[PDB]
Amino acid sequence: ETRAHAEERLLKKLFSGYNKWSRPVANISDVVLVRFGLSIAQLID
Amino acid sequence: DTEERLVEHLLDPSRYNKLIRPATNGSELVTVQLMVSLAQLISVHEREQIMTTNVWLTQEWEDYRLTWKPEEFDNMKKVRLPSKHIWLPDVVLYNNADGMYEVSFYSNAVVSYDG
Repeated sequence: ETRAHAEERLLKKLFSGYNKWSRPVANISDVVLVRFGLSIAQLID
Repeated sequence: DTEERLVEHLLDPSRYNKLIRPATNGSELVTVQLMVSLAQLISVHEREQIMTTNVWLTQEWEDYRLTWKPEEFDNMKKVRLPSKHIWLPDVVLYNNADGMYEVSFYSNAVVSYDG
């Protein structure tokens, strides 16, 4: 009933049959969207 | 979905191996077509006799154990794969200094149904 135990169960069920290189998309014709941004920490040189 | 099953069918360690290179009909040579593309000559440290270049080298080769029936898999043509898992013919400089030999990024590779 502890929170970490349920989180571990989530992490256990989530990685059951998941692959990495498989581009995750519903239909082959469908695309993905990558929102992209930068932040300048410091300008070294 | 079908892409994942395709990858699991091709990238089977029990069925596909990485350390051996493909060859048929009495160890026939596997033609490897490579060509270079110069991005920009970034510097020439003439004092140390070192030339620093940005290079895109393209490599093509035929491989037969990677084929699959394209009709069954929703008529897919090309699939992306990681480089660290499929075999690859090593191509690296000799007159290279700095100790660095291999490429930096190890990109994904395109694979067609022909092989």
